[PDB]
Amino acid sequence: GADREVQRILLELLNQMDGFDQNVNVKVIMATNRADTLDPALLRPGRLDRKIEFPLPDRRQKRLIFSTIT
Amino acid sequence: LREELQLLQEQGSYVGEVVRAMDKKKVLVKVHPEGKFVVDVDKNIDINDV
Amino acid sequence: XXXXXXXXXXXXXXXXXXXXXXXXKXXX
Amino acid sequence: ASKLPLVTPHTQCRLKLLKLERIKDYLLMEEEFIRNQEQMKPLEEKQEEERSKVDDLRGTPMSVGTLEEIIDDNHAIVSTSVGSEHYVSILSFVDKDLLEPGCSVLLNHKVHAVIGVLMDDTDPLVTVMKVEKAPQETYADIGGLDNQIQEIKESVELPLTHPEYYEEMGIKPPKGVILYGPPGTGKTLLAKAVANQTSATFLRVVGSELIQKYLGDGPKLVRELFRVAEEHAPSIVFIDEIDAIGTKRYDSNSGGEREIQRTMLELLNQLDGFDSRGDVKVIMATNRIETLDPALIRPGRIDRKIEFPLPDEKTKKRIFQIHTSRMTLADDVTLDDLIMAKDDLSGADIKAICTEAGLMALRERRMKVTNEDFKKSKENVLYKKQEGTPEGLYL
Amino acid sequence: DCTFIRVSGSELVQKFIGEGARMVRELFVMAREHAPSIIFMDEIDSIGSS
Ligand SMILES: Nc1ncnc2c1ncn2[C@@H]1O[C@H](COP(=O)(O)OP(=O)(O)O)[C@@H](O)[C@H]1O
Repeated sequence: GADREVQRILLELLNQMDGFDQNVNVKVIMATNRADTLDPALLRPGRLDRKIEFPLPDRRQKRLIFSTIT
Repeated sequence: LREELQLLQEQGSYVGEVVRAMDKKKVLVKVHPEGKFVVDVDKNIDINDV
Repeated sequence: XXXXXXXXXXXXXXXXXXXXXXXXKXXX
Repeated sequence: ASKLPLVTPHTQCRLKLLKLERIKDYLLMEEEFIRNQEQMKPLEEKQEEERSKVDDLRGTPMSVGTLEEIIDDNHAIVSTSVGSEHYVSILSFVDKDLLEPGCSVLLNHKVHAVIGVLMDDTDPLVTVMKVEKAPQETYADIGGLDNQIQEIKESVELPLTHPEYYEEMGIKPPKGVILYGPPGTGKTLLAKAVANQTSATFLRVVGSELIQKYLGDGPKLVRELFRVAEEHAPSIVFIDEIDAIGTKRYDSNSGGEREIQRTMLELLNQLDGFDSRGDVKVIMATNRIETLDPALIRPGRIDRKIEFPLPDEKTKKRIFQIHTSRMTLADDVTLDDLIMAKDDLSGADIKAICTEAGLMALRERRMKVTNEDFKKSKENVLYKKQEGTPEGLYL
Repeated sequence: DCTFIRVSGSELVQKFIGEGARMVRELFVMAREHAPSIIFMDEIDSIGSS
C-alpha cells in the first residue's frame, strides 16, 4: 500500500526537477553517506551533474584540522 | 455587475472523468476522490460526443 | 527465495460539509 | 431455458421421440396462444410503463457499491467507496442469480437500497496464460506418428467431440496423460496441434515459471489455475516441463526446496483429492521420466504414458520435406544424402538445418539453394550438438 | 534513410495506469503514418517487468 505512494513522490520530484526554465536561479543541494542505493534517474544530465565526494583526510589535511581545533 | 451579486450566491459544480458510457443515455464517472456514479446526460450534449 | 514480509497502512482523508443554516440553541 | 431436464434414454429409443414431440406441442401451442394476443388485443402494455414506474422508483444518480456478504433473501450487507457499510434490502429488479460476493452493485441515496448490478470485466489471468486462438499448424505439420496421434485423440478429442460410447458402458474416460521422450521430439508440437484443432478452451503453462521469490505464491498460483479452468469452460490444462520442478523428495532439505515440495504437494491435491473436478483435461510433458515422484505417477491422477521414439529414415523424409515445403529448391540437392546416412538426430535438428541453409545462402547473397548449403548446415548442426558434449572414447 | 523514432519511456509512463493501455497503440499508429520508420528501445521494460 506504500511504495506506490513512495515512488510517485520520486516521480513528482523528477518532474519538477526537469522543467524550471534553465533561467530561474534555483540551486538544489543533496547529501547522503551512501551514493550507491540510488535511482540513476537522478544521475542524468540536466538534473544532477556535479558529483563531489568527501573522502578521508591525509597527512596534510590532518595537520590543517589539528591546527584549527587546537 | 448589479445582477452579479445574486448569481455568485449560487452553488457550484463538480468535475469528474467519464470511464465509458452505456445504454439509455447514461455514463459512468468517478468524480475525484469517491466512487463511480451512473448519471444522466444533458439535453444539449450528445452520447456520441462523450 | 522463501522470504516473508510484513505490511503497512495508508489511511484515506476525510471531509464534511453542510448547508449551515441550523441554529444551535433551543435552550432558554 | 431449462425447459425439461430429461435425457435418460440417450439413444434412438422411441421414448425421446415421444417426449421431444410433446415439448414440440407445448411450445407450439404456447406460441399459438400468445400469437393470438398481438392479433386481437395487440397492446403495448409495458414499453415505458414498466420502465417509467421503475426509473422513477430508483434515484437518478446511481452509486456503485460492493458486496460483502449475503443474508437471507432481500437484505444483504454492502460496502461504500470509503468503507461505510450498510445493511440494505435488495429489490426484485436485479438478477439475484449472478449476485455473488465480490461484485459491484448499484445503490440508492436515502435508504441506500441495492437497485441494480454492474456487469464485470474480463479477468487478466485468462489473457496471461490462455493461448487465445488457434496458434499454429495442423496435422500437416507432424511427421508420421499415427499411433501417438491415435492415443491422444481417443483420450481427449473423441471423448469431447463425440461422447456417446463411454456413457453406454458407464465407464469414465482416463484423466491424465504424460508426454515424454528425448528432447526435440515434438512434445510442444503435439500440444499445440491439439490446441489448433479443438472445441474447448486450452491453457498453456510453463512449469519453470512456478517458482516465486516470495513464498506461499507457489500454491497460490496453482489453486487459482484450476479455479479459473473450472469456472470458465470445458477446459484442457497443459503444463509443459514438470520434470525439473516436481521430481521427488531427493534429500528432504529446507531453504527453498522445502517450498518447492509444498507447491507440488498442493498441486497433487489440487489435481485430485476431493470433489472430482469435471471436464478438466490435464496433459503433462517431460523430458526425463525416471526421476518423478510416484505419487503423481499412480493411476487416479495420470492413466496414459506415451513413449516418443526417434524414427530413422521414414518419417524424416516428410520432416525434411515439410520444413523445405515453403522455400526454393535447386535441382542439385538430394535429401537422401543426409536421411540415409545418420539415424538419430532430432526433428528440432532438422528444423535447425532447414533454417541454416536459408541463412547460409542469403548471407552470401546468392540464388536459391546449393548442395553445399546442406553440406555446411549439416556440418554446423553437428558442432551445435558436439561442442556441448564431454564424451571421449567409449566413456 | 528511415524515420528514426526513439522511445525513452522509462518509468514515468510505467506508473500511468489509465493511459497505459494506449501508449503503444497510437505510437504504432505514428510508425505506420509517418514513413518507413525504425523504433528504438532500451532496458526499460526489463527494469519494469519480466
Ligand atoms: N515430426 C515432426 N514434424 C515436424 N517437425 C518436427 C517434428 N518433430 C520435431 N519437429 C521440430 O522440432 C521441434 C520440436 O519441439 P519439441 O520436441 O516439443 O521441443 P521440446 O520437446 O524440447 O519441448 C519443433 O519446433 C518442430 O519444428
